[PDB]
Amino acid sequence: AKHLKFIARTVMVQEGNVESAYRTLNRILTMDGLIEDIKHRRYYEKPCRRRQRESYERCRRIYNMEMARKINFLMRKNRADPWQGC
Amino acid sequence: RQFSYLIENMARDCGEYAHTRYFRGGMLTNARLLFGPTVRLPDLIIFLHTLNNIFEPHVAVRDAAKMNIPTVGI
Amino acid sequence: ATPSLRGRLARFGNPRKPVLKPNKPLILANRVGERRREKGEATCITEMSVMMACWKQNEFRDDACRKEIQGFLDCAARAQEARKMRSIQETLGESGSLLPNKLNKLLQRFPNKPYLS
Amino acid sequence: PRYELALILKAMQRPETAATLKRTIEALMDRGAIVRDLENLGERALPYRISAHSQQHNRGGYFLVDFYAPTAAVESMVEHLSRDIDVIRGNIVKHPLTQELKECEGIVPVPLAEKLYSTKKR
Amino acid sequence: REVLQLQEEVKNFITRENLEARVEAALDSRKNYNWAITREGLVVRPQR
Amino acid sequence: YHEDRIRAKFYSVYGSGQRAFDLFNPNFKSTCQRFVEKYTELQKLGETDEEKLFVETGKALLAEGVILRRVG
Amino acid sequence: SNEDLPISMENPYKEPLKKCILCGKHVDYKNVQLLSQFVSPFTGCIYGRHITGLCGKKQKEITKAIKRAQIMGFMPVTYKDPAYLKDPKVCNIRYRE
Amino acid sequence: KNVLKIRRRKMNHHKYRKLVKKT
Amino acid sequence: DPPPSTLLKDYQNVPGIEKVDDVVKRLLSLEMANKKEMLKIKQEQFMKKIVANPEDTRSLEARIIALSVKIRSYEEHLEKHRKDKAHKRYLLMSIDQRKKMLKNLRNTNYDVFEKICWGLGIEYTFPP
Amino acid sequence: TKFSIYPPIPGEESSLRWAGKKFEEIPIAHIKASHNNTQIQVVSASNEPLAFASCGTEGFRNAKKGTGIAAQTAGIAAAARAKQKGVIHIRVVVKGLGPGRLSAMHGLIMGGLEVISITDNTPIPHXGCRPRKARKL
RNA sequence: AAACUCCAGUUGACACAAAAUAGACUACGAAAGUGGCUUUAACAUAUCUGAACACACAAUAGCUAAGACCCAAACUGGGAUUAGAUACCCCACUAUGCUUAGCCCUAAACCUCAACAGUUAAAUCAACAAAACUGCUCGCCAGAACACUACGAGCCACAGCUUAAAACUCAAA
Ligand code: FES
Ligand SMILES: [K+]
Ligand SMILES: [K+]
Ligand SMILES: [Mg+2]
Ligand SMILES: [Mg+2]
Ligand SMILES: [Mg+2]
Ligand SMILES: [Mg+2]
Ligand SMILES: [Mg+2]
Ligand SMILES: [Mg+2]
Ligand SMILES: [Mg+2]
Ligand SMILES: [Mg+2]
Ligand SMILES: [Mg+2]
Ligand SMILES: [Mg+2]
Ligand SMILES: [Mg+2]
Ligand SMILES: [Mg+2]
Ligand SMILES: [Mg+2]
Ligand SMILES: [Mg+2]
Ligand SMILES: [Mg+2]
Ligand SMILES: [Mg+2]
Ligand SMILES: [Mg+2]
Ligand SMILES: [Mg+2]
Ligand SMILES: [Mg+2]
Ligand SMILES: [Mg+2]
Repeated sequence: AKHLKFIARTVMVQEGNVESAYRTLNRILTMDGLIEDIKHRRYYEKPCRRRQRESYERCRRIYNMEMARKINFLMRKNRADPWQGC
Repeated sequence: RQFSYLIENMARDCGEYAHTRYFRGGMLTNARLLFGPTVRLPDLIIFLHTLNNIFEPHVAVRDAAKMNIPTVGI
Repeated sequence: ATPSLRGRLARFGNPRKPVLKPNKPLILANRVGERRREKGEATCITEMSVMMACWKQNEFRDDACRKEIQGFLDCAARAQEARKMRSIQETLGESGSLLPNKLNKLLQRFPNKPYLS
Repeated sequence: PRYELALILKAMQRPETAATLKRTIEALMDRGAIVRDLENLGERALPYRISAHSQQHNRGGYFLVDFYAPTAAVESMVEHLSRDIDVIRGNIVKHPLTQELKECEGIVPVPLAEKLYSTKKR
Repeated sequence: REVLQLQEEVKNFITRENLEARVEAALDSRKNYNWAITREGLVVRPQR
Repeated sequence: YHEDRIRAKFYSVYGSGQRAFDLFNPNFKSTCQRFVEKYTELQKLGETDEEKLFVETGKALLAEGVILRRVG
Repeated sequence: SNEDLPISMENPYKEPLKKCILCGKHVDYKNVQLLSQFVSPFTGCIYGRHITGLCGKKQKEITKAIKRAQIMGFMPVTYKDPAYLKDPKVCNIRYRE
Repeated sequence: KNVLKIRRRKMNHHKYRKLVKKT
Repeated sequence: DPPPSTLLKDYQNVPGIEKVDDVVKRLLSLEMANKKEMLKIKQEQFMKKIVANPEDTRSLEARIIALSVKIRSYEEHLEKHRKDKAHKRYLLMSIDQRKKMLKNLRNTNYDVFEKICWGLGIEYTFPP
Repeated sequence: TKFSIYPPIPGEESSLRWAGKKFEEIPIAHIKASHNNTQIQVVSASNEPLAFASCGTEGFRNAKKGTGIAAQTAGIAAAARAKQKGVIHIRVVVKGLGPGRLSAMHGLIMGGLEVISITDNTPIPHXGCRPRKARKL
């Protein structure tokens, strides 16, 4: 309200490509967490429920990041079998 | 499996036996059924690798002990 | 960097209250989730209204709206092939690093060992 | 203790700005403060619009006053700045140079936690 | 050593005698606390 | 080993030699090992300073024709 | 006994601990140029330490400095001050494809 | 665990509170 | 309380502190310091007045004096903060821990126990 | 010069122009994308209303207002009334995550207006009023 | 559908309400709790255990008195749904949530895992969960149900809280 306008969350359109500008803006708002924040602010999330959600989301990140680390570690072994027939 | 061919040849050359393939359940503890009532089991099992291809002990290590067969193993 | 798990779970020896309350043990499975689908959304509606917009102005006379109709007709044909091509792309596995069944055979060869042998 | 007064003043001409600083530094001295230095950070556009004393402000003069004062002077000074119509926003903080930064050896890596679950077969 | 360093600084403190002179001297000068850091950990002072 | 201290400094000062390790030859000697052997010889001659015993060693090898390109 | 036996000592090849880009440097709330390097250009959101690469000690100092500077009248809250958009990019985040 | 013991106590307390209100 | 002009415990024994400018004396006095610095001066006064060795801080006497200074600070805090339940607990716990110190000092050194009670103004009471 | 997605800052000297008008002078299309209805108002850079169109003003009612095609129709209507007043280039400021968030922008383009920038102004309280309780379904 | 059209959108002015991001951090406090900014005061114990006979605390809801009031919201009213709908869904609004001063003293107040010291040695180990134990101390427990009940006593509590049985019944829980 008291800040300057047309600086925050503003993406310029290039060559009239409004589809790509909107995707960039939506990608910006998502990466900064605003979309999930706005979605979670439509109905009050009580603190017990918010604490449960944060735990679930934090445990999911740990599992997903560790599973991703193992996939990248083993991907070199996806090469053809060197000892085919034995 | 890098050495399956090498080991299979060494066994034939020395006049002995090699099992470098997937080890089926009961080759030793159920040998009479799989081969016949008069099948003679090995008197000595030599492990050049004691682990299977999932980094666990080869099942034949336990099954050799069950049948009271001495094992040599690297 | 994976978030820390030191002092996060309720355990003997951990004085603080637990940071995390996982309903499942934090142990990597030997499989990954299936290649899920994106729930379909209606297509070509932008072309649909150009056809229907001209219909209203020209009293639903096709002759006047031939160009707007050919647009919607072509858009629907492309979406019917694009959907079918999407299925072929799914089998190819180009989008993903590996197919879930090809990525699970690889995990079958290096299974997580949460126990002692 | 040693404090740092972050002072945003109404954008004014040099004569009225000098009178405000003198009137503000004298208020500090009247409360027992020992003023150490006065630094001008320059006039600039505010990061957002600030309403103060029935006026809207978009520019201000940023000044710092380094001083020592008894602990009882802070509360009394904050009240003084609230009534000065030429002050947009004034904050008194403990001087950052008093807090000495401890030495840092670097980033100690955190190993993946072990023995979180029994080794029984599941 | 801290009392010696502090005893010299007190010479440059503001007093009711030099207050008007120190105010005008401040209005003529500019102090800049801005500087940036790089991916290599190097400070990039402002262009002034 | 005691020489590991000399090896850590040599790799820091001069880096890994552009000459390639040949781990198949059981008697291979790298530039670092050649440096360590000279460093050990000069220590046995009575020199005990560390920073001085390290600079004199580099000179000896340069005299022998060895290439020692300082990393920095 | 024997000269060739291993000897007990500390790892001579151990690498020095890594340091954050702000290790050993003072973080002041008045240095808005520095603080602006750790907020989102579009939303003003403070970047997490996984984006800034800072240690816990400096991630806290930067956070506390930003919050102080914002409400004291030194730093905008809803966007990065455009004056600082051309400063060195020290954070690991890309918003354009 | 199931909540069958909690449920027994739940009904007892409900009926008691209701009895007190009635009398 | 010690006068505000009192120097800090750290700067009282530096050579030449009596010949420095008055401004420098104000900056090294209690007036320009937090209350915790005034409590360090109060602890020092009690030590010289009561304990035989004012430099031994691990004796049961010094602990009773150190804790007695904390107890008085809690009372002054609570005089202005009467709904601060956290510090009310610290006060009540500290009073109980001094009584446990006084009990053990009374059992071990009665002559010193009497000097501690007179010096600090403590009226020892036997529990009910 | 390379393209900058960051808008030109007022008071600085930019070279970008649209029909000889600076960024600060381009009219603004305010799109309110609610969960049920989309509202579009085109105002001048001096905050003078030029055109307004909502899904309800285009004859949609109840759940039909909360559709993408309903917002697209509102965009075309606002674009038509705005073009008559001399509007070609507009700055779009969309607040809300409703279904007509993107569709309303398409209608503005199909109606003859050129979008030079997109701004999100969805209200996000930083701690604010307590929202209504969660619905059981 | 009802409701509102002194309604909606733009802009400016704009709080005794609540505190995005940081936080992938895991810190503080005895616990309850504590994540906007500044300052002030400030975080017991130089052995450990230890009060249900005491003292001081204790989320939320609630009571009493005086204020504030954006938003939310038991109850209630209307709309819809339904065989019914004293619900779930929609709208409006109050107690209440907030401040001040007193009360009330309860939570799945549970991380259902006591404080202090120590061990990984084995005879590891019902099962599951969050591996198995040693020393020492306090607290507590002894089939289910009756029973977070009755009676007694205490209490600013009066449809309350704490302490807390028995008879009858079952062969299980
Ligand atoms: S790593 Fe040293 S302060 Fe960050
Ligand atoms: K906040
Ligand atoms: K629990
Ligand atoms: Mg223990
Ligand atoms: Mg569970
Ligand atoms: Mg269950
Ligand atoms: Mg019952
Ligand atoms: Mg359901
Ligand atoms: Mg109606
Ligand atoms: Mg105790
Ligand atoms: Mg107790
Ligand atoms: Mg309570
Ligand atoms: Mg209340
Ligand atoms: Mg309301
Ligand atoms: Mg009703
Ligand atoms: Mg109300
Ligand atoms: Mg409040
Ligand atoms: Mg709790
Ligand atoms: Mg319990
Ligand atoms: Mg206990
Ligand atoms: Mg109860
Ligand atoms: Mg009762
Ligand atoms: Mg009774």
